[PDB]
Amino acid sequence: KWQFTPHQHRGPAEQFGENDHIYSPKLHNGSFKSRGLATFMGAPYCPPDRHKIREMGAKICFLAVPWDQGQIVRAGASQGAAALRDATTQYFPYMFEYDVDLLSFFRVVDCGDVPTVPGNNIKSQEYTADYVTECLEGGAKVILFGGDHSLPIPGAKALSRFTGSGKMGYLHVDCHLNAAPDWAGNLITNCSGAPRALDLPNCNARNMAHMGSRNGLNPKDWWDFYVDNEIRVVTMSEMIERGLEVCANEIFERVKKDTDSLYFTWDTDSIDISCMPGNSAPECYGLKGREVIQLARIAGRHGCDILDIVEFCPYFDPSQIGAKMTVNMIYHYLGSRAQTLRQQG
Amino acid sequence: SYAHLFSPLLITFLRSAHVPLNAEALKACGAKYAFVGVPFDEGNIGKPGSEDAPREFRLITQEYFSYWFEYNVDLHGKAVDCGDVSMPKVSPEVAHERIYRAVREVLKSGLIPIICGGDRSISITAARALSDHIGPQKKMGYMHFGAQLDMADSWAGERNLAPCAMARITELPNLDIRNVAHLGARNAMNPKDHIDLSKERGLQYDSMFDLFDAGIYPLVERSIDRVWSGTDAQYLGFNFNVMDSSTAPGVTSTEPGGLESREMMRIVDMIAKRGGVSVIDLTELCPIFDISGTAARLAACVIMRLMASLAAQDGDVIDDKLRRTD
Amino acid sequence: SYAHLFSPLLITFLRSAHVPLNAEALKACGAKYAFVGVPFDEGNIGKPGSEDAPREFRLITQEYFSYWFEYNVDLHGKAVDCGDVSMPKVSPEVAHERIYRAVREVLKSGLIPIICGGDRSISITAARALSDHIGPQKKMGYMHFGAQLDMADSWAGERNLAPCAMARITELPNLDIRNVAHLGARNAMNPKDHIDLSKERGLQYDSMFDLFDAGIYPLVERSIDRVWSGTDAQYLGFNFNVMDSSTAPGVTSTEPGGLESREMMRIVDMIAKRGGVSVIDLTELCPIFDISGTAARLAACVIMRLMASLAAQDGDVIDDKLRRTD
Ligand SMILES: [Zn+2]
Repeated sequence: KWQFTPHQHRGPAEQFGENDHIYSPKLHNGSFKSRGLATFMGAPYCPPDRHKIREMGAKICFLAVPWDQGQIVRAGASQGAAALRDATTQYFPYMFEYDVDLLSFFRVVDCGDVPTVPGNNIKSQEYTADYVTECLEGGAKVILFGGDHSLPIPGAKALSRFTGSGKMGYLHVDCHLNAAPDWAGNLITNCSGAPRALDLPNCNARNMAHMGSRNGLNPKDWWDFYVDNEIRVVTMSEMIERGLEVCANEIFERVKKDTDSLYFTWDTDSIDISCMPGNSAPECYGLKGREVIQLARIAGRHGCDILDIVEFCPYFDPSQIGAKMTVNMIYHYLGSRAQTLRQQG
Repeated sequence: SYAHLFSPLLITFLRSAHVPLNAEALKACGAKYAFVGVPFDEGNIGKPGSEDAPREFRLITQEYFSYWFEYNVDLHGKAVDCGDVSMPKVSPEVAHERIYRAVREVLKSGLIPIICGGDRSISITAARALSDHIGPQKKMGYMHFGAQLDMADSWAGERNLAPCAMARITELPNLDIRNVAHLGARNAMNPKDHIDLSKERGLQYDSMFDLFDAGIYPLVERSIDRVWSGTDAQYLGFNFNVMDSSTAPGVTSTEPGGLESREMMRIVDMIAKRGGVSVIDLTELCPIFDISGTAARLAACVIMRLMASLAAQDGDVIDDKLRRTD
Repeated sequence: SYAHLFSPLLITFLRSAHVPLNAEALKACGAKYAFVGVPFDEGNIGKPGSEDAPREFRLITQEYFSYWFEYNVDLHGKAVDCGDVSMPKVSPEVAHERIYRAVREVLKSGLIPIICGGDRSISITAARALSDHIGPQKKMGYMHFGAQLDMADSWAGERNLAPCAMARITELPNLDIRNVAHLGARNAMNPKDHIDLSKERGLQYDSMFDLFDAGIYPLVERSIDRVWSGTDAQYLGFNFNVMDSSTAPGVTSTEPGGLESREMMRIVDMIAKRGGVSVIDLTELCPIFDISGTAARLAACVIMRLMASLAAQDGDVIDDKLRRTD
């Protein structure tokens, strides 16, 4: 069931060593120069189906959600998952910073993409929730890769349903406050992740938080949402003044306190435009490169049930910097998660 | 109506109204700032592109909303846009004459000119305009951010190209050298005579290395005090090559080892604490060299945040209790 | 004449003179450094493009003035350009033999080679050339900045490709492991066998995480001391993927969460305090991935600032009393 070829290539120069994927390639160059038929991390493909996932014993499902027609700004995020997958060919699945083989530790699988129905945000978001449900019911935690910032609407819906009578936290890291009650009447655009989460029956204001906001793409009602519902916001300014570790640790304690599950949506426009030009609405005065990795590390120490990463648009980046930053956001989350689990026995 | 503060139910700075470059129209329109485009580059001895900056900068500003939640300020109505100073080509004498007239004309209105170049030599004439506006019995101060001192007494036989700009500005008779700041100079585009003239005239520039050595903000605060203390008018100018290359690629002459955007945003707040400014310039944006409009966006956020921080200082804030359901 | 110090009235490094790869000619020319282009990319295991780096790097350096006011040093005359090593395509062993002979020849002159790739495997051969040059009775030190350890004993069955570079360099017989430094290693392009082989040999690498936990400079100092204290010659190399992606996009394998421009410029000064270097290399610039030349321009500034800082340490400064219009 759960099988992959180290360094990808089959045929006459196939490698078969059980740990060959954490070492320098032996018979050939693997996919470091030419991508071939690369999955995320070179992991096994596994359909997003609770039976297949269960049978493989996968504990992490990577699922792309390229849907980019749920948004108010500009399309493009549909193309990000392919750049992300391609970027994973420039890395091993072994992280020396954590001494972890991510691929065998979690039995990661790539579940391919969530299908879309163009022009139909309602049905596309239903597909997304149904697909995320399979991964959860299969016994895995999930990494969801957007796609526009409508993603946490079906994402959190699915985790909420799965969590049942338990309680769920929601964390949102974004340049933008994304708390439109509606946008020109529409309740489920990329502008309403946080209000739609508060509407879930087992998601409570005391376990919700926002970090990373700044600048003037933030109508007043988006701020009023947090004031009126008593939901903590840590602005980019506060994170700089008080310090990332201090703020992040407070916020993770907040969103995990007496919860059974945590949803964490991370917009790539939280990252400074200097490190992330490839974005639907990029912004100065954001996270620096080392801070992105530190936040990922901190998130991995605390743990979440679904991590989503959204709004990466590779058409607007001529380099590999955007795609490789998104790899690192995931790989440091997982690396730190495994180190933490292992230390906990 | 306050509908524009909230999620919904002509190429001008901030989508602002146009008002002609006319003191009386400007005085009557109700705005506090007047945007003026100056697509002039005959002072530029480097790579071309600054002439398209005013258009690119306007367009970037059209993407933000007028409300700045960090400050509880709305900018709607605070600015208007006078269009561009119209210039003949290869005609530098007469270009400067027209720029001078335009800035005198805005100053006469009482509004604050936001002057967008174009190349850095336009500062010479905008500064001379403010000098003449206030006159010989008032005191001016001047602060400029950039990687180059521009302290050439002459360059290639000329006296009003961009590399002479500070050599001309520091000659203005009501600008005492002690009320002059220059922040960010670094790297090699600074010939020895630029240093020698500075030392001769007592220009206390803050080199980028001086700044980093001091933790930045303490030395900035000192140089703000020199420019704003005991002065009747203050001129503030930006070349965004003061920023690190990664942060502002689309400028005429990028330089590694500059400011981060977070440090400039704190510096804007420190300036805003003094509760006013007489002229604001930005020159040497170069949008053909820009990626995802990074430099233009950085510049737009700096200018808009300075407007918003000044409004917050003046207590000119929105009513906190307004809600979309009104 | 000193006209180049002041405001004014072949593609080569710093617009320097061409001088043949000839020990006698180089010794005579007056320069201290000799630039050697090495557009070889057949040790590259990753994305293509480094072949174009020597050209693009040279072009950026031609934009600079020669005088650095922060050091009071003039770089005019300090370098010459020996052109590119003549190398066959599809014949790496012969290419590497040509590089070897080019490097020994510059070293024979007493000038410091500045070697620009091209891929990281060229360091193997340049480092071997320095090892052999100084001989069995001398001690070498080696310091390299990069995000990758490059400690593959073998890669695809091959022994002299880029990811093998440190595995070969640390085998040089007059390079004690105690005199080796590697700074910046991070992220997942660092497989377990590179870590194992490092541990086995006692390579005391300073990972990016180790550097941040230390506030950078206290740990860099300790490693500079290991390389310079008690060695006869020192090899200094750069892969600019040691830098944060933001300030080095145009490299073979860009990496987030690394050094920023101002931190590397401080490191350069700390190195210069030791008063000499034997060889300088830079590899894996990759212009097809660059954002407005950002990486190439950071590289250029690093290299030129190291030359200037070193001259300042040596008291090779300009007469301050010198003035323009002389
Ligand atoms: Zn966003």
